[PDB]
Amino acid sequence: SMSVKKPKRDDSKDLALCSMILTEMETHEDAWPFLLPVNLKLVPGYKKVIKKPMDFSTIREKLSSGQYPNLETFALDVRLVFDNCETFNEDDSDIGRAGHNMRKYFEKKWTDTFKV
Repeated sequence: SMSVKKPKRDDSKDLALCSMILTEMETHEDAWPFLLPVNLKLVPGYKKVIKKPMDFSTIREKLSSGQYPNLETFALDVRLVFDNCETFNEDDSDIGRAGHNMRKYFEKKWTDTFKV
């Protein structure tokens, strides 16, 4: 509260570290469905169904232009990518499987990098 401050973690490296994690996501062999925005003009249903589209290139742009206030807002956008993927793709599909794989991959890196 006012004049009662918790000790908080050192956050000076967070931007660099999130960039590192995003780079590893971008270079993962199963990243291909998530590298660019879904084409809302070529993919029926997507615009109406998916209220907040997100992809790695958009996250990269937001990261590079100071649009994430903190690391948690970054993680929210990464998770949004995979939540959108689950919404629109069957688990037993190539893209569906890719999304589950990439979520698992991210969350381990998240824990290992920041959950000390």
